[PDB]
Amino acid sequence: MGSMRICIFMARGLEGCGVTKFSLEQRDWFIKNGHEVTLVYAKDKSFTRTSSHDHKSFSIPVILAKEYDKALKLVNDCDILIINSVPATSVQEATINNYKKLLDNIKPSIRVVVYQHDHSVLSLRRNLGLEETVRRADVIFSHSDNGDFNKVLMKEWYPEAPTVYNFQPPMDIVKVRSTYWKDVSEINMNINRWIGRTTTWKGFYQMFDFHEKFLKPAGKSTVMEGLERSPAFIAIKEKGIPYEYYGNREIDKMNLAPNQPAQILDCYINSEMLERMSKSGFGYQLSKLNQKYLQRSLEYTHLELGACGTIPVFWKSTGENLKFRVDNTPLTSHDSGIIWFDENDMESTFERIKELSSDRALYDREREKAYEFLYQHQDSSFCFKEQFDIITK
Amino acid sequence: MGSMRICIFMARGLEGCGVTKFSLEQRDWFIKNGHEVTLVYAKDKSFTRTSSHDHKSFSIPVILAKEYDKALKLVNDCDILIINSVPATSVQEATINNYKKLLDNIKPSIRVVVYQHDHSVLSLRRNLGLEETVRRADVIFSHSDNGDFNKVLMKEWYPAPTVYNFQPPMDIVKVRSTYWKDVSEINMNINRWIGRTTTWKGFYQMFDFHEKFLKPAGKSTVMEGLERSPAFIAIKEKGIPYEYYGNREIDKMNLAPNQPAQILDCYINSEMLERMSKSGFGYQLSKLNQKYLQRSLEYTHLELGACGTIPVFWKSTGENLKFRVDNTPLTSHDSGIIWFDENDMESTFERIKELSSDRALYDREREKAYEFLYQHQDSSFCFKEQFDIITK
DNA sequence: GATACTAGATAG
DNA sequence: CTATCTGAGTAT
Ligand SMILES: O=c1ccn([C@@H]2O[C@H](COP(=O)(O)OP(=O)(O)O)[C@@H](O)[C@H]2O)c(=O)[nH]1
Ligand SMILES: O=c1ccn([C@@H]2O[C@H](COP(=O)(O)OP(=O)(O)O)[C@@H](O)[C@H]2O)c(=O)[nH]1
Ligand SMILES: [Cl-]
Repeated sequence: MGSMRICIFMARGLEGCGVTKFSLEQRDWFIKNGHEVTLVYAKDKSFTRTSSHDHKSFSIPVILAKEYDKALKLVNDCDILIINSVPATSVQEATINNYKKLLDNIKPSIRVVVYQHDHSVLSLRRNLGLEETVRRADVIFSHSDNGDFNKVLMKEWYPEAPTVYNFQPPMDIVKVRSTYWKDVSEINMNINRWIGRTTTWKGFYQMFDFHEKFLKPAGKSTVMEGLERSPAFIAIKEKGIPYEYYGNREIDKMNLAPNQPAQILDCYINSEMLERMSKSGFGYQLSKLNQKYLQRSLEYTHLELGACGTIPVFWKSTGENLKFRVDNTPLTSHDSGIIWFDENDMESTFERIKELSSDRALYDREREKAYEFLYQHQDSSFCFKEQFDIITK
Repeated sequence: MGSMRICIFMARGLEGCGVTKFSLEQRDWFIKNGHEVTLVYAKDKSFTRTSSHDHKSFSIPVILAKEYDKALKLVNDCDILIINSVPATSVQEATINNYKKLLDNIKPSIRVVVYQHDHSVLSLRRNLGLEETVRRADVIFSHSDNGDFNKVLMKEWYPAPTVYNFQPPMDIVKVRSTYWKDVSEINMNINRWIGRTTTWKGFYQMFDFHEKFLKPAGKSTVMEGLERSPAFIAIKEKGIPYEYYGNREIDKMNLAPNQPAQILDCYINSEMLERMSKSGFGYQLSKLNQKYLQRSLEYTHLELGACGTIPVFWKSTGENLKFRVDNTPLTSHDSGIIWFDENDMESTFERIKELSSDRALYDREREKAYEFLYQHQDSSFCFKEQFDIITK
């Protein structure tokens, strides 16, 4: 096949999280493969993390609620329209109304591709127009065959077509490495860095646990990145938990020294973090996702850890519930390097951390296999090729 | 008596229901009679209806688990400590535990009054540390001499002491002078039911009614209070037609005739009484068993006749509930209330037309409602009755 | 069964 | 925490 013009549409806005990251990585790949790519997003709703990713140079903001004409032209200008998000249940009638409008005036030639990115129904039920989007769509992707998308909504709308293929949010792992990788001689093995967001399932509570019980009592330092301000702290606070908060402006005032509680950081720049991470001894990404929602998809923050040369420390459960991209075997059942964080036998998890904190050689060996495991499981070189073939089939 | 400091303590935390209403009504009566009051409540467990009543401006929350000092400072600062509830069984050790340490460190000079607002044994067991409290109480109330508390549990702990009876008093008078609209704004066709998602709050019976009569006759029905708690899976599974509006969408309530019953979950007490004082009729069929019934009505009951609407109470009930004055079955009076009979549901719909036609006969029946209820459970009569027992 | 009475997950 | 959502469990 030849070259096609792809329009990557984010109708929910640019949230600066997985959906933004995915859109971006998706952009870089079509481009890297000889394809014209525009990236449109609804500016109608504004988001906190609108600067975590570098995109202000090519993203094309539009305001459904007024610039309908502008939007209508953009979307109708391509061979493939990829929809990664839809308006949120908080936008004004105009916005949503005009978005439903766009779905009706797409040249029937164009090939609409919907990517459902959320898992739980609590999330899906916060969308507006998702049905008009799915109906008009020609190809549909989701994270799990057993997720609330394929199982709940999909059968709701269609009491009985169409085929919802599977996908994994790819990342050009090779590139992040050749940009942030470091020499083990430069990695403070004492810095334990967790990244995610103030959402119970990303597993920030457990990080706190693992610090007050093993990390801190060993002279180690813990930095928890990405916890936006939220009432969820109300809980954290008088739940009896010490920590120190830093605005992304106070990042240089963190106490990365011993016998110090959890150093927090509300929001961050992908790149800035990767850098910080690359010189970190152990990154922790502890999403404890429900098994109904897991299949082949690791989150971007899983990919970034192994990507920049730090020992990945993911949630044991998740590794058990995810199947490798090649042989389709469990993740936990591989010599990846991945220190599987054991919520129960934590002590055991801490032992493997100390075993590598002192053996620099072992380290490199563990992170090399980890880099390669993940690279093999969900790198953009494979995942987008697997998807593109589905779309163009 | 004179002037004393009162500390109304809600150990289970603010549940926003009757027990939460009782405390506020109690606080209002004490203050009104000039007694310094402070309303403490254990934050160790949050409940959804924490907005039903306004209290955010005075109530004082406490974390029994991490702020024990603060707690003990609060209960020992008063002459009479009133405990209306205890911690739940779902709480963590540090709570139930510190709650007890409290009970044991309460000055011996403070008079501890305990109000047991529960009925069944289930309920009388879904609480922790009750025994420690009852044992510490200088005074103990309950809703019925023939309940599970006096019979089952009391005899259990004490095979000494006395358990006086009481009623949950409300300022019927204060709620009139604010919501009691003019019979020229009372949309006779509206039928509002109050209570919550539990079989004995007669909600199943409502639906039936809006079906065998209300819906037919072109009327409309709204039932406020139905929370989508697990008890709701019963409504859905029994397949009943209803439309569910929250409080941000109370407006979009299709009020027009020929409609299913309009359900509204956890509502505001001030808003409810409002609409209810502009509504044709107020239903409340608390079909509570008799053993638990003795003289106590529910605030949902006393709030209907209070906002000048036509009170529809579950017949069975009024028959077991004795009148505060002569102690005679309620129902045998000219209460001005419709004794909703699940059996002769039509007869009930009759007295409803009979009174929803003559907009002059309606205004004269609700005037018997208010007075009869005022004489049975008003703050001035009851809290004076309770203050005496407490101070004896 | 009949009948009566009664919370874990997650997004913002 | 507060809000929207979903679909049994308990006891006799
Ligand atoms: O404050 C933040 C939060 C997240 N991210 C990045 O946004 C992506 C989020 O992807 P993932 O799917 O792991 O997170 P989720 O979208 O599920 O929140 C990752 O590249 C993060 O490093 C960021 O740059 N700053
Ligand atoms: O969603 C609700 C439910 C109830 N109530 C009020 O809470 C009290 C409940 O008293 P009652 O004893 O009738 O009910 P229960 O205590 O059994 O919940 C009454 O004043 C109701 O008006 C309220 O404000 N909002
Ligand atoms: Cl994603």
